[PDB]
Amino acid sequence: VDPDIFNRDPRDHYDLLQRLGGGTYGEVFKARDKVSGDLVALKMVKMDDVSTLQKEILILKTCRHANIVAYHGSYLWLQKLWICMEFCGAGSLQDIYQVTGSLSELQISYVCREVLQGLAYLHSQKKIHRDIKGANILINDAGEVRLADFGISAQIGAELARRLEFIGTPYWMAPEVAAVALKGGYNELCDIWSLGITAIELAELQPPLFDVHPLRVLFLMTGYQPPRLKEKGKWSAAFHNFIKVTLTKSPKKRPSATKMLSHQLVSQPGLNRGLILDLLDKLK
Amino acid sequence: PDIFNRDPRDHYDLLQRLGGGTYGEVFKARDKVSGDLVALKMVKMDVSTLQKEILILKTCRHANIVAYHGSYLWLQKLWICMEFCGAGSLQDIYQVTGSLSELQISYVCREVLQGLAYLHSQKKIHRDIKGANILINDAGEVRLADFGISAQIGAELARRLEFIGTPYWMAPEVAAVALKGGYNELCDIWSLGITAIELAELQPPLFDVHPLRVLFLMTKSGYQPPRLKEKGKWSAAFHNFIKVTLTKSPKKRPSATKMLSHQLVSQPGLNRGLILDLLDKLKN
Ligand SMILES: CC[C@@H](N)c1cc(OC)cc2c1CN(c1cccc(-c3nncn3C(C)C)n1)C2=O
Ligand SMILES: CC[C@@H](N)c1cc(OC)cc2c1CN(c1cccc(-c3nncn3C(C)C)n1)C2=O
Repeated sequence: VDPDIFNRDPRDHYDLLQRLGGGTYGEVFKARDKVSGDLVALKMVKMDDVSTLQKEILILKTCRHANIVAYHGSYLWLQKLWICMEFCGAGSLQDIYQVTGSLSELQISYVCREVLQGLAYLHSQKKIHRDIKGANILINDAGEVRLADFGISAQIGAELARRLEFIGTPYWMAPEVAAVALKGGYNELCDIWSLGITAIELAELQPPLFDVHPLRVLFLMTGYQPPRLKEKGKWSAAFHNFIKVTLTKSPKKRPSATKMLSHQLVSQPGLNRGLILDLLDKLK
Repeated sequence: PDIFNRDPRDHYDLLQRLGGGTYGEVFKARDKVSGDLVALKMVKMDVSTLQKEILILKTCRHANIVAYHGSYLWLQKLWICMEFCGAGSLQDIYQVTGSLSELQISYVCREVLQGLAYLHSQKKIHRDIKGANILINDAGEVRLADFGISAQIGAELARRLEFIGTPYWMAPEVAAVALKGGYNELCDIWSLGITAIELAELQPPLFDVHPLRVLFLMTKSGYQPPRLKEKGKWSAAFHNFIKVTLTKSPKKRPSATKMLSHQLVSQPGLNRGLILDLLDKLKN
């Protein structure tokens, strides 16, 4: 729900062209603007506590950065909410590497730079993505990089707000319990770790431990040694160092997104959309 | 699975509404066959929370934890049958008798620590230690009650855990909060320290301060753990007990078993006779 919501059928302004797939929740459709012919992405969510959707919309609406999917408005019609966003012609990095195979170090370097620019902006607004992965990093026809799917971020923000509201009397509560109730058990630096895992996923086609049961992975991480790239000789010492510092086990010692932007791997002068246009030609 | 699908009034006569807990209403009831009194908690009946609460009570076999006799499901009402505690809660008692003596508080703290050491040995956390949740029977015995908060937290943790998806990109601190929350069983030791102050002063510290502000006060780096108001009224052993149970850093906070060897609660003259004395004052 939103004060700027369009209380109208989205088919008044758009032609639905094809179903693309789901996100954390909702189904995304490729649509075409009836007036300009411009393509958009429409995420349809069936409708309940509307708190998560209100937060998702607020997150998208208050973002004005090139590395974050552009938000064009939402429609409420027949108990379906449609969130209209920027369309990304090549899909996610996962749609691409599943066909093309491993990305080169330069292509990964450019993607990490673009994601870090988007993360530095999000963290500057006190926002946390919490779901950084290849499937949530979209590529348009121009080789440009966009962060998408704030569903997890919205669920966490709504859950935190719902928790403070029903926490009751805190007079017997221990300080560590009061701290988790107000700020959760972590901060925005979790996004820097997820980006390092994503760099390994782009290089190896899977995140570390993918073949291990999700619950067993949670227990292993909770003596845990941060993952490393498999083939040392395939990558430069700069890429190995990038993985090392992004995957700093202690968040306190983990560098911020702005600090990571001056790391040699992502501050190289030859990084641009042309590296991704090369990958898209390989997909063709 | 062992819930009795029948009306509890077949076996019990409802005598009086006593009051509510975290959820539900507690009634004083009489066994039709033996004339023995029981406590029946009625809850209007997602059943995840009630399932965990019954499981917590059913798997406890310790004298300092209120006895569980079974549950009834009838006419969309769940009745949890438990041991009746003739004197009620310590809050019901101190609201009539006034402040408890140091020896009476020492015995209550010993009994609660024995119950906590047992709960923590089964990987359980009370999370709601306070005077209202410490019950006293006619024999002056001490029983921990109301696992409603513990059940809500356990159900919430299992619900978010089942609907979190792939954790392969999650930072270790995010995986830790997903598996064990942002704190451990040592939160119960802090709550016991606050409860000891509540028994001594009739209110927990900061009782008159807004609940949300109290949360902020504790999160601050300069937060000082509470102390007893009248220093000259209590022994240095009671002051030290408050000092170590209210250790700000949960890492430095002693366990329940370690606290059981503290001078205050290891005194040889601590027995139910101290509460029987308190109950004779109540009889007047
Ligand atoms: C799952 C379909 C995906 N494989 C795919 C394939 C594709 O092929 C041409 C194009 C697109 C997408 C996604 N997408 C988009 C755009 C804007 C927002 C969102 C978004 N907002 N919330 C969740 N999402 C996405 C991340 C689920 N998505 C596209 O433009
Ligand atoms: C609110 C009534 C209280 N003032 C009171 C007054 C009283 O007067 C003689 C007797 C009793 C109680 C409580 N109670 C009992 C017993 C067993 C379990 C539970 C229980 N299980 N889950 C939550 N509870 C309670 C703690 C909320 N309660 C008694 O036997």
